[PDB]
Parts: sequence; structure tokens; C-alpha cells
Amino acid sequence: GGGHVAQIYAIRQSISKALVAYYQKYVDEASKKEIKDILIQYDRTLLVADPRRCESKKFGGPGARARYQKSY
Amino acid sequence: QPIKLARVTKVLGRTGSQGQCTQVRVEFMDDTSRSIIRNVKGPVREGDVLTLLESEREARRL
Amino acid sequence: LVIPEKFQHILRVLNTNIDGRRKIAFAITAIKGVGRRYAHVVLRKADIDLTKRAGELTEDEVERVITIMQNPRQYKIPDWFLNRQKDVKDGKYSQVLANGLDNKLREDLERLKKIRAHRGLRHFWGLRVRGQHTKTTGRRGRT
Amino acid sequence: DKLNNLVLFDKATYDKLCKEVPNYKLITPAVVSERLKIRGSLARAALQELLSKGLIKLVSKHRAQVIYTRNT
Amino acid sequence: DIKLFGKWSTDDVQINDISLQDYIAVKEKYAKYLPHSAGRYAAKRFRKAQCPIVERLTNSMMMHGRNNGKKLMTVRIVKHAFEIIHLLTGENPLQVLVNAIINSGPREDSTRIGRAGTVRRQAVDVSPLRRVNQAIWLLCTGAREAAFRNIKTIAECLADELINAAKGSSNSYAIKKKDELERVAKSNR
RNA sequence: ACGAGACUCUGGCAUGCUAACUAGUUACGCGACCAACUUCUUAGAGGGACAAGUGGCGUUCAGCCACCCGAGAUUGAGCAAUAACAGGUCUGUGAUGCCCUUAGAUGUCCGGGGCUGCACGCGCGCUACACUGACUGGCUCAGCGUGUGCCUACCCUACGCCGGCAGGCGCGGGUAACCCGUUGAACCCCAUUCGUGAUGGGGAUCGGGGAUUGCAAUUAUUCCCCAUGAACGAGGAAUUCCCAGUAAGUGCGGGUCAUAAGCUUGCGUUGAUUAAGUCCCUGCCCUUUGUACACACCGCCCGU
Repeated sequence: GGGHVAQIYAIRQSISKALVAYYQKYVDEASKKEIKDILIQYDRTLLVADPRRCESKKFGGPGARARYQKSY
Repeated sequence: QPIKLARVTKVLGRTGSQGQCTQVRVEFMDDTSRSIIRNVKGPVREGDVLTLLESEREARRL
Repeated sequence: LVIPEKFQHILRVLNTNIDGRRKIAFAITAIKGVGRRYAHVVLRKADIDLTKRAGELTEDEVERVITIMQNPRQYKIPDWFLNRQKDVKDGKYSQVLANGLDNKLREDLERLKKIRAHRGLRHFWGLRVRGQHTKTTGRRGRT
Repeated sequence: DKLNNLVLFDKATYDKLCKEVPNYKLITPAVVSERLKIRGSLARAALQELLSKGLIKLVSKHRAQVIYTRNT
Repeated sequence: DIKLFGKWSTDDVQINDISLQDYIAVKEKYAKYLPHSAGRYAAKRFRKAQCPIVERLTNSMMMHGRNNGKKLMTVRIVKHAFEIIHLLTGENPLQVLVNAIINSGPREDSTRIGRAGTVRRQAVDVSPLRRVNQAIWLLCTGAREAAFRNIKTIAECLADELINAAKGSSNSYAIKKKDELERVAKSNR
């Protein structure tokens, strides 16, 4: 995948999530909650990505909201 | 020109031909607490702390 | 990382007379046939590096470039590097120099005026010869 | 309107400005370029020659601000 | 071992007062090693106020139409030669670092009067954040023009930017422009 | 009872579910010690968000503001009430009511002047200000979509002649998640760089190298290089559009079509200063009031 903000910070999402799954399925839940809490309390933006996407080119204009110049 | 900490009690509204100033009422905490009104600019959120560098600036209303 | 060359307040290459204010080796706009990829290619062919100190650069490299351009057809190097190629009056690309001569020959407008063509007047009036639209946009050329 | 500075390398004048850099509290290419009003590339070459002399260690490189430091 | 950055720490920087954390607030998940946390500061008002003043400072150089918003630029700026200055200072730059900008700040701006008349302005204020960061925005313009067509450039003003960041005393320039306007509009009290 | 909402489509979220020989893989696996009951992509019967929890304002009602939690907390569009207008369309339609010209039928035939002028008569358009603009070619990038017989003779494209690549000719694949193509002369970046701004930094024409092959193109089709130097760094009166993945930059694809775009309709990519307000200008709506207006203020109307 191309895009810095995509694969970067996804490496940290992956390290947190892989650690979570490993400790949950292998050792217990208490160590999971402790270390996962440390990692995802360092920063929040791991588990949540930006939902922002390019929006549709709209009606009678160059883009989504801009409109062609009106004459009188 | 003392520095006094006061809490916003209510947000009145804007003024001007097109609207360019904001009205709040701030109450003191350590100056024999009483209600004083003052106009304000910028994001001064719901019940935040407005700092009075002076106890004499009022808001001329309407 | 030291060089015993001495700073020269006056330097002369091609008899031009222009305001020497900035640095050199890419402000060679006074030199007509050197710079950019061709000069980079020649210098890389000469196997030289950038381990010296900028600011004080002499003119020997560009002299060597013009020297190789004196006989460019011997080595069969890709020959789309000269300015006016496949012109009438010669099947080759000869040498010329000095300013006040090149800017005119950028528009070889003797035979195209002699033939009684619209092209001579299109070129002469400073207007389009290919048809750049000139009523709302396309107003540059005389200001 | 570039200023005129003595750049000639002489038996005497050359060894009078090369031992003036370490006589300042703030000694960086930025400080020299903003204060002594000579090319910062000259200061970069000076620190490169210092690195060649063997009293520092190079870490990273850049077209404006390079990293040369010491741990002794 | 919860020490902020690789050099600072959150265990020795204490004011023994919990009313004066409006400039530096490092006590929770909001603490940032490097400011490239992404995000949108224009989604809602009171969110650019929720900004960390370090991030607002470095990002608000997003002006002209060609250098606008590009977070790679600001992160490279605040990384490059900051990595150098940390090992090149050794001592504490804290004195100037705080003591020019972060209480250079003004104390009043003005607002419009009635319905007409562009000859004087009624003096008001805000809880310090908006006025300090309006001085910061005019200082964005001022530090730019101190670089814009000037000699000291971008990605090398790290000293002055740490000044523009940290905490509490007075030496600035665009802020004294704001203070001239302060007094002029304050003659209406 | 309509309209509004609901609704439909569309985005945004799954240590979940249904499974893929076109994405994706485990120690009796090689071409290498000197046949995972399906999850990234695709798409389905479902789930998820309700102002739901808390705090504060509210005849403690409707609701509003803020805050955790959360993928997401007024979130793109489509559809859209009788009366309306002598609004446009008879040149979209043996959809359709007849007063009525001409033979120079508003039929054909690579056939054929203009409009591709320059004292502008107007309107929509083609364009970024510096270590940010662009080159090192030194790491896996995006689409949204299109693509070949009723008519029909016209499709999208994978190597060499080789000057330096589309390419004049041989060549296969794809009626398509199978081929183009993990989108074949593109990031915005960068050891060609600006030391304080007319230089290297972004192009006033306009000339050659082989031109995709369209009789014509010039009286609209068809590449980058020599660095030849253009008020070379926020703009009469008047103003148009716009509030977050707005604007703007930037390319790409569909329609038109012969791969004909400076147009339009969509799509991604970089990415956003300002504002969470007002009724001052232009208007609109839910009232009260005045009227000598009702063709309704572009009204009506007085005066030698």
C-alpha cells in the first residue's frame, strides 16, 4: 500500500492488535488489558482511522460544492 | 489591573451590522462573588473561565 | 579540499558584455549551446565529481564542451542537440558565435518573405504564425 | 546586490578567517549565514574539512543542514 | 520510564497548582513524541482551540496555496536541526525558550461598534487562548516575512519556534504590534 | 389529507457470519544449512447510533449546549404539495389541431466562402506568488469507468524495423474481477538548486529529428529537446462560487467521436486560510399594520 499515513500508523495498529490477540489467546486477559491499555493509552488514533473520503462531483459545477460562474 | 478568574454563566449573543462581537456574563470566585457582564471575542466555550485583567470594562448592550 | 586559484574580478568567455552579479555554471544563458542535460552528459562522460567547493567555478569545462561541439558528428552521439538543424543552404550544422546574430537566426525570415507568403507578415507583425487566439486570452507579446 | 567578501586564498589572509568560527557561542551554518554574511556552503565545507581532520564524526547529510558531532 | 520524548520527563516539571496548565498540558494520551498525529482542526469550532499550541504553531505555516497543509513539511521542519540542537545545546534553552513569546502576549483586542463608523474600535478581550493565538497567527505572518523574501529561512528557525511555543515572559515583535493596537483600542475604556 | 420527516441510493465501522484454481497462507514441502469451512479484495440474509449515558440550561415539556464512550453524535445525493407562468420545446417523436411561400425539395454527392478576423460590443472558459516550484528514476501507488454485426463498413490493447520511447508493417489476448491492467512517452518528491531574490526558479511568440496516418486541418487532428528572456513575485468601475476531504491545484475516464475536448458529466490525488454569525446589502418565510394597488409599485396618480 502506498500512502505514508496509511501504512505508517498501521504498523502501530498491527503491533498493538497482534500483541492483544497473542496475549489473549495464549496467556490470559489480565496481561492483555494491562499492556494493551499502555499501548492504546499512549495514543488513541490507532483503533480509529479518518472516515473522510472524496465526495461526489455535484450538479452543474466544477466540483462537489463549487458552481460555474453565474452571469446576469 | 488585577488578574481575576471568573466563570461564564450565560452566552447572550452577537452584535454589529453583520455580527462581530460576543456577549457573556462572568462571575468572580474570590472577589466577593457578584455577577458582571462583558462582551468577548473568539471561542469562549460553555461555562469556561474568562480572565479579568480589569474589573471596570463593561458591555454596552443594545 | 583547497585550490590555489585566485578570484578574478574580470572574466571573459565569448566577448559578451553582461552584468555579472550571481554565480555561474547554470547562468550560462549567455552561452548558447551548453547547459541542462547535454552539459550534464558531457561532464559525466568526462568523469568528474562534485567534491570541490561551489561558488568558485572556472570556465574550462564549458570550453571543453564547446570544443567537443566543434566536432560533434565524429562519435555518432545522438544529434538532436544543436539549435537550427536540417536548415537549407547546408546538410550539416555549422558553427556560429557572438550575440546580435543568433536571435535573428532563430527566425530565418528571408526566403519565407521572398516567396510572397502570409507567413512573412504573420511573423513580422509580432503576431501568431500558428494561430494563438488573441481577443480575450492570448494578449502577451508586446507588454 | 550581493556583498563583497574576501574569498582569495593567501599566505596570510587565508589563515585569519578560518580560525574565527569557534569564537562564538552559537556556531551553526544558519548562524554564520545570517551573521557573518558569507555562503553557508563555505561553512559546510569548513566542517567537512574538520571531519577530514578527524576530530568529529559524520552522522547524516542534507543540502542545507548537515549533522557533524562528537562524543568525546 | 514514562519520561516524555527521549530527553524530557513528566515527573519533575510541577507547578503545585492545577489552574495554570493552559499552555503546556502533558498528563494523558494527548502527549506527543512527534506532532504528526494527523487530524482535522476545521471540523468544528472549539477544536482548533483544543489544539496543542505546538501543533498549531508548526502547522499554521500552512499558507500560500502551494505549501498549504502539507504535514510532511512541518514534521520535517521540527525534526531537522532540532535533532541537532538537542545534542548541540546541552544546557537549558528554557529561559529565552519561554521568556520571549509566551508572555510577550497582548491583553486585549477590539470589536466593531454600533452599525457604522470605521474610526475606532471597542476594546474587548478573550480567555487568553484566542488572543494569544491571534498574536501567534500574526506572528506566523511575521516570522514568514522574516523569512519570506528574507535571509533566515524555514526549517532553521527552531530556536525562535521553541520561543513561540513554551511558557511565560515578554520579548516579541508582532505581539508588540498587537500591543500598540491594544493600547489604541484600549483608550475606549 | 398532502408536502416536511420517514423512505431509496451512497460513504464511514467489524479479534463477527456466509466462500472464492483471478487477492490469501502453518515444522513426513521443494527450486535453497557456505485439500487453513474464508477473514485484507469482492458482495449478502444481518449488526451498529438512539440525543442513547453523564453534567448544565428549559410552566423541569418539546428540546438546546458540552463531555466521555464511540468507526461515526444537525452526517453526499435521489425523490418531492392543488393554483401558478400565455416560461422553453411544433428543430426529439403518423404525439398533434391549418390560416400558408417556393421549385433556389432547407433531400443526396472525400465536393464547396465565411465564423480559426483583432480599434474587443458582451457572456461561459484555458492559469499559483520559494529551499513549498520542479529532475535524482534511488522503495510495493489511485480510480470511477469503457472496450469488437439486427443495423455495421468504424473496439480496448500486450515486440521488433530504430533516430531516444505512441509509432507507416508481422504479431497474440480480451464480448472482459480472466486481456489491456497489480490502468505502458504522469506522485510530488529528488547528490542537476535559488544565501536573498531576476539566478539555475515557474515560459512572449516562433525553427529542425522520425510525424500515430485524418483528401482538406492553414479555411478546428497529430511529441520533447537548443535554455531565444515576456508589467518575470495579491490586480479600473463592477462582481461569481464556496464552510472539510469546502475551495483551489492536478491529472484520468465517460458523452460527443474517426484513440477527434479549450465543453460537460463523473473519478480519484495534494490539500485547505477563514467562519459556527447576522439581517447591513440581495432576497425568502410563519405575524400585526397601512393602502386611493388587483394588468396587483414596472401599480395607481396630480399639475399651465
